[PDB]
Formats: sequence, C-alpha cells, structure tokens
Amino acid sequence: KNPKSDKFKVKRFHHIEFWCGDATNVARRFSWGLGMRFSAKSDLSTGNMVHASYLLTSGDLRFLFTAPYSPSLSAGEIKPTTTASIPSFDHGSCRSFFSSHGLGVRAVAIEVEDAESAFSISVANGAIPSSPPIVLNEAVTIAEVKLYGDVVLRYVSYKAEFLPGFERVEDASSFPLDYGIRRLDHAVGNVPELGPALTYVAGFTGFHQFSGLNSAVLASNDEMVLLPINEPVHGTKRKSQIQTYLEHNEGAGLQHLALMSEDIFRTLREMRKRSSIGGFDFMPSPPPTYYQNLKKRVGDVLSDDQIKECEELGILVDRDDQGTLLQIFTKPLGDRPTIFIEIIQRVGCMMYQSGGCGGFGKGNFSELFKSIEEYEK
Amino acid sequence: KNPKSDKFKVKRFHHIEFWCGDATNVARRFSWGLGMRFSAKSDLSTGNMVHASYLLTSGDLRFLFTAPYSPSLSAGEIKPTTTASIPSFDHGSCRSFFSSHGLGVRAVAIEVEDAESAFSISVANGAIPSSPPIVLNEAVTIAEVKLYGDVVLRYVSYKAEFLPGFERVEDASSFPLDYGIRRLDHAVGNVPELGPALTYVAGFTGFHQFSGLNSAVLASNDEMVLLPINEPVHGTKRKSQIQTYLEHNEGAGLQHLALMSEDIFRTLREMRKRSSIGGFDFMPSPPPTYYQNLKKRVGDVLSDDQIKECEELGILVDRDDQGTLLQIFTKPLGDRPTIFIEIIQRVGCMMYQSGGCGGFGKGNFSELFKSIEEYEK
Ligand SMILES: CC(C)=CCN1C(=O)CSc2ccc(C(=O)C3=C(O)CCCC3=O)cc21
Ligand SMILES: CC(C)=CCN1C(=O)CSc2ccc(C(=O)C3=C(O)CCCC3=O)cc21
Ligand SMILES: [Co+2]
Ligand SMILES: [Co+2]
Repeated sequence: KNPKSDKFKVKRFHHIEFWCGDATNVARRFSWGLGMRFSAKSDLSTGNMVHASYLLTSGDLRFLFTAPYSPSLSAGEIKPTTTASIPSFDHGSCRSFFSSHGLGVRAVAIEVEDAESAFSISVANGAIPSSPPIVLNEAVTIAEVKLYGDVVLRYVSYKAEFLPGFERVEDASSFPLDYGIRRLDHAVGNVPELGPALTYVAGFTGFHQFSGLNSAVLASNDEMVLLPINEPVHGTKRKSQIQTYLEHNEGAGLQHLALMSEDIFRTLREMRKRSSIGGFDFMPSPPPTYYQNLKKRVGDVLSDDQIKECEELGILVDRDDQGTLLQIFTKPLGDRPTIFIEIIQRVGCMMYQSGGCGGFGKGNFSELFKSIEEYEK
Repeated sequence: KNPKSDKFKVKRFHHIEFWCGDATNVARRFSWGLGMRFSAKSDLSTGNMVHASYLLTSGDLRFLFTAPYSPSLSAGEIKPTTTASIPSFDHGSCRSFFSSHGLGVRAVAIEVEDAESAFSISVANGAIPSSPPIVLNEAVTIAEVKLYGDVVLRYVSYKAEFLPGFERVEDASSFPLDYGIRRLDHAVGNVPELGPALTYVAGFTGFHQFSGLNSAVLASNDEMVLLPINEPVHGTKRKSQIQTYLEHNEGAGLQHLALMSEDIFRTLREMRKRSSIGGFDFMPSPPPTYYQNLKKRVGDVLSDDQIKECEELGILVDRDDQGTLLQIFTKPLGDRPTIFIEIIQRVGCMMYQSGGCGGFGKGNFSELFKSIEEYEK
C-alpha cells in the first residue's frame, strides 16, 4: 500500500551539506576518492566573508562542504547585510555542531515545489523550525526544519545553477573526474528511539513507511526521497553498531549516504584503486562462501562472470520480490566511527526505475552470518 | 660570523604537527598531494581515546595530523591514566586553537640531545613553558615551549620509531608514495612585531641571526634548524601579505614550511599533475620575462634545457654569494589565506651541504617586480 500522503510536493534529493572544520581539505579528499567534480564555490574569492563552501558534483549528486571563517571577517555585518550565500549559516552553530559530532552531514536537502509552503505546512504539522524561508535573489527559496539530532531537512525550490552567490568554477580548476556515481539514493539516520523519530518525521512530512538494530524507511509519494532511520537493539551479543554510532557521534545524526552508481563495477574499481592514495577505505570483504552461495540466490540475474566481478570487489547482493540490489560499504569517512558511504546499483522495477527497487539489503545481515558460519566450517 | 651560541645541543628538524578538525581527511589530502607515505598512527584502533593522530613521511620529513575525539570517550581518565600518546594534547586547547586559526601548524618539533635540559635551559632563558618534560615509555622525552602565537617549539630526545603509543602501519594500507621530498628545510613564522619576537626566541634558544615585510632568520649552531620570522611593513602600496595573514589567522602563527626536494623537477611535475584532482594548487607563474632574464643570473649554473624546465613548472630561482636556490610556492593549504608550502632545492655549499645554501629568495622579490615591469612593456 502506497498511500501517497505527502503534505507538500516533494521532487528529488537536491544536495547534501557537510559541516567541516576545513572545507577545502574534505572537498579535495572527497573529490579524488569518489570521482566528484569541483563545480561551484562560495568563499572569500566570491565575496563571502562568513563561510567557505565548495560544491562537488557527480551526475545528479551534489556534495556541499562548508566551514566558517573567522567571525572577525564579518563582525560588522548583520543578517540584512550578510555576505553569506547560505542564510541559515551560523558561525556558532557550525563550530558547535562540528566540535560535537566531528565531520558529518548538517543538511539533507530536497527540492520541493515551494520551500515556503513546505516549511509552513511542516511547522503546522509539528516540525521544529531551524531556519525560516528566505528568498535568494528573487530566484531560490530555502528553508530548514529539524530532522534528527543536529541534522536539518533543507527544502529548496526554484522559480525557473546551485545557489545565488555561488560561482561556477571554469574548466581548468575543474577536472572532469567521474567514477560513475549519478545520484543520491537514500540518506540514513541513527537515532536513540525509532518510534518517536518516525512519528516526528512522518508527522510533518506525510512520508509513508516503505543484527543490532531495528529500522524503518520513510518515503515520499513517488518514493524517490527515501529516509531510513535506525535505532539500536540493546542487550545482544555483539555491541550494536548503532549505539556505537551514538556514543562516538554524541547523539543522533546521519549514519550513511547511499550513492547510486550507473555501473557499480567501474565505480568500485576506480574507488578501490585510490583507497590508499587519498581515497576511501572499504569495509572488510565477506568470505567466499558468500559468493559461492550467490549463484543460488541471484543466478537468474547475474552471470557467473558478473558474480565473479562482485567477489573481486567485495560487492554485496540482495534482492526482494520486485528487484535486485548490489551494494558495498566504505569504512568511516573521517576520524570517528560514525558516518560512512554505500555504493548501490539496482536491477529491475522498470516502467524509468521505481525508487528503492529491491530494498536496502536487510537480507544481507542474514546471508553474512550464515556466510561465515560455513566459512568457519 | 657564526657565533654558534646555542644554549643546548640541537640536532635536526624532527616533525611538524598540524592541529585539525578531522585528521583523517587532511592526512589523506596531504598524502596524495605531496606524495607522503602513511607510516604511523595513534587513534581508537591503537587505544588512544583522546586524540586521532596520523603520521605521513617522505624522506626525513614527518607531517603529523592530529584532531580531538569527543571528550566523552576519555572523561574518566586523568593525566596519570591518559590514553593519549602525546601528553601535551588537550581537547580544549586543540579545539580553541583550530576554531581560532583554522587548519595550521601547532608544533614545530626539533630533535635535541636532551629534551628536559633543553626545556629547563629554555625556560631559564625566558621561554614560556607550554608542556613540561614528559618521558614516554622510558624511551622518549618531549617538552614544549611557546614559539609565537599558539605555535609551540617542541623538543624531542631519544635514549637510543616515531613515538611510543604509535603503531607502524603495515605495507598494504601504506602505499609507498614518493614525489622526491626529503626533509624540512625551514619553517617561517608571521608575527606582528619582528623585534620582540626575535629577542624572545634567540633569547631562550641561543640561535643566531643567519615588498611588504621585514624578515630575519634564526639558526642553530650548524644552521640546520632555520626559523625565519616575518613582520608586516605597513603603509605601502599593495597591502602587506603578512598583515593579511595576521587578520585571517587571528594573530601570529606559522606562515610556511619549506620542504627540500632531491629533484624539484620530479616533485613539481608530480604535484602539478595532481593539483586539480585532490592535490595542491600553486601560486601564479611569473611572466616569461623572468625566465628570459634567468640566463643572465644563473647561466653558469643551470643549462638552457634545465632553465626551460623551470619555466614549464613556474619554478623560481635565486642565488647569493655561496649558492643557488630553486623554489616554488603553493597556494594556501586550506580555507584561509594563511599557511602555504614552499618546495626548494639548493645547489652548492658542498663540504654534505651546508644549511641554507643560497638563502631564502629575497632577491626574487626584486626580480619579480622588474620581471613584470618589462613584461608589461
Ligand atoms: C557498514 C556497517 C557497519 C553497517 C552497514 N551494513 C553492513 O556492514 C553489511 S550488511 C548491511 C545491509 C544493509 C545496510 C543498509 O544500508 C540499511 C540498513 O542496515 C537499515 C535499513 C536501511 C539501510 O539502508 C547496511 C549494512
Ligand atoms: C607565496 C607568498 C604570498 C609569498 C612568498 N613568496 C612569493 O610569493 C614570491 S617571492 C618570495 C621569496 C622568498 C620567500 C620566502 O620563502 C621567505 C621570505 O619571504 C622571508 C625570508 C625567509 C623566507 O623563507 C617567499 C616568497
Ligand atoms: Co543503505
Ligand atoms: Co621560504
């Protein structure tokens, strides 16, 4: 049952904004390691005395990296006169956020028909306001509400590139890197209690519901905005990875971004080539027993040679009644064992492909326990 | 005149420690962009609950990158029980430092015969103490005094790899990157007033003295520890780049690290190939007039083909009475227009090569003004 109960018209994931200590170095690392392109900037060179913000792009995926300058550069300004390109920015909030959680996602940003209506409707249905609707250069409206922890859901709407006050970087400083990543598939939040977190977000949005954790997934009408949310399952054998997150993150926050790749084989080859020269490390591979068993589960979908490629790259494979999902997980993206990244590609549900085709991999919890189980042998 | 008036036995530059928001991402960026090797770590995986520290190595050059974890991980510890591998570390100091100056150098570290004697003698000659002498695992003594701003001069001495509590990373996570950089040549500080800064550092060390600034250089007995210090020259046409530093840095701090390369041509080729894919940008090239004139200044030293290579890479060339210096400068290393890096190679003063052979490039201020001067033409 898809009740399509959204309370305002949501379109797509628009961007993810990281709050940094130093935006430059995270942006350069992420660019090289994910093959994302340096496409826009707002900083000193464009007259922003408040924050440094650098946008990376791959396909439809937009990663924004932001850090505060010294307040002494903008102590004279007031909000009416600000040189900030992003009006919700605040030195104190950014410094507090970062020193509390370390590097991670401040904003999950979705495009909507009308940011102002979306904010108003959201607040009227219980959303905590974070930044009111502000209109940028008669062209873009942006507003923010609290999602979970210090992560805000940012609404973005356009009259008719990224934001006013941002510049395009010309092709010379912009190396056309591309490892095949094309859009944001879903963003996952870790929370102390699932129940209330769900009730809060589905309450103001209208989104419907799509070892060591329970998890539910909230989705927009066409199910292209997918927001899973985890809670820890306490008391079990191995410590819950969700609780580990909450302890190292200092509370709730975004756990991982799933990035869709048009060719997860090329993406993972390119990313793995670069792991140890500035890129991202991947999580430990599953035992070969997992790939032996892959023929039984997915034989009618991937050839032996394709499945062979999966085991070279450590790619995981799940499937449900509608479709089949390929996935792999990076090790943490920075100092703390908190936020990480998933690479996914989905096979099926063709009509365009329906969002979430094949699920999110919960079968792979089971397939991995049993995987080692025989591997031990 | 070299009075060799050091007050304690100094050996070599030992390492440079960056204080980060996120040590991982700076360390990965610096590794790829400078071709430095991931050689040691102290962090959660080695039982440090206090800070994350990652050591990069190229030749004798050691870059250390450190960031604080959440205090909630070590709130139970006290200094006697600390899991920190670096005893001078302090969450509050690191967070304060970084939120004040942004990414930059916390510690210029030199090896000495006896860190404790060096600290004691230094304090008795006016040094401000920052961290007392602490002995690590009956093997290493480390102590810190204030150098300028929030930059400390760290003394390091060994009974007989980097530090106790650090692990070597095994060759698999350690890609043997190498672009030819071999040791730290000098570290330069920007200060509001040169006079008092000089008097303070030469006072406690015994080091002797070797447009828009005045600058003097302090040096150890064998002149292998070189510590230049700049002050702004106010009132001139173009704004002083030193004052710009002080305003964006929130006061005094380290301006640049000069890294000696055994083959500055290979280094700069490798670095430039990577500028726009995660590496470092370089400062604007000088006009060809500069390279036309190079034959007149340095014709008896570099061939036409070698000089040709210089103009491909934007390498600058200076020389004094003793030797000849090749140099180039990176754009800032992070968000703020503060700290940058110089690549140098020195020709001459062979006896081993004497430190500082050929100077530091002050002639190149003159050669560049006159360079454009005709270039404009
Ligand atoms: C990297 C770490 C520490 C854990 C991640 N992880 C694995 O390591 C191997 S199995 C695995 C299977 C699925 C997922 C996943 O993406 C998902 C959730 O689990 C909740 C529902 C929504 C959702 O998106 C993550 C997995
Ligand atoms: C990148 C920026 C903004 C300025 C740097 N710079 C140039 O840009 C071109 S000329 C130039 C020549 C020499 C030096 C230098 O290294 C030096 C000092 O100046 C003081 C004495 C000690 C010392 O080490 C730096 C230069
Ligand atoms: Co997922
Ligand atoms: Co220099």
